Amino acid sequence: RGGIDISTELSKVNASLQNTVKYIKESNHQLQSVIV
Amino acid sequence: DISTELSKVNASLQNTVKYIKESNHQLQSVI
Amino acid sequence: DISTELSKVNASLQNTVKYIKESNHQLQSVIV
Amino acid sequence: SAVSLVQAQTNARAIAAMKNSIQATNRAVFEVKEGTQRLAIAVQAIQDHINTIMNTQL
Amino acid sequence: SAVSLVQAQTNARAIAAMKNSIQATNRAVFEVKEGTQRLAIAVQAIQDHINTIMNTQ
Amino acid sequence: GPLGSAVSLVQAQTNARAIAAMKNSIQATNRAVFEVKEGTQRLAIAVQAIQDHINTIMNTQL
Repeated sequence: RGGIDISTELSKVNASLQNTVKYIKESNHQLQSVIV
Repeated sequence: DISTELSKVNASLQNTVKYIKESNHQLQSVI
Repeated sequence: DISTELSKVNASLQNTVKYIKESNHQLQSVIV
Repeated sequence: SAVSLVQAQTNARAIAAMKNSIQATNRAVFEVKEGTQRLAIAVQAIQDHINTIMNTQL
Repeated sequence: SAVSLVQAQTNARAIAAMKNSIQATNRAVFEVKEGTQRLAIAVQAIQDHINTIMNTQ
Repeated sequence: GPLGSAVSLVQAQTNARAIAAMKNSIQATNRAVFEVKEGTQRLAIAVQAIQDHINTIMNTQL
């Protein structure tokens, strides 16, 4: 069904975005070692 | 509302640009 | 109109990847 | 030494500047993410309507 | 010594390479920003289409 | 006085560490940017499917 697949597509979207936040977190965590 | 959500989308993308400019401003201080 | 707009959307996303690769390429020098 | 000194200080300041830059870049990425997230909400709402009413009302 | 002066030179180059890196990254952020903006415009268009010769037929 | 040399040598070692970390930061940031791209791409694909539906099952249906 189109409804299910679109719902699945939107869940893919949300997972990607959460992954982004994850990497932004890792990026800022690394900058905590930038102390010069 | 859909128009409401879209304006919020616009606001965010506008904030992204503002930050890109901030990033480029700091970066130019290098060298 | 919408197809055209959607095509543009994807051109932009692909360019995003293009610059990401450039960025990582440049990093290939740091620490060697 | 007097040269490596200036150089070291200079690089230190360059690095401090790049940190702020990346901190700004990270904020931008987060904003685009927020924009795509909110757009996702609007998209599902459009999908719902194409059913909610469009389905039954046709 | 002849190692420290070098170290700072090596750091100088790395810093230069990172500047280019961040520049390329910012262009990528803009590209995704533009992508999402264009997508939102497409969505708004779809919303209108539905209201137009649709919600009246 | 021979301390200034020691001072830059240490700053130099600090900067080198700072740099390596920054590299990891930028790489993590690029990954986040790639993720947002994929997410918008997915959304675009979803939007394209909603479009096809509107001009098909909602077009001929009228």
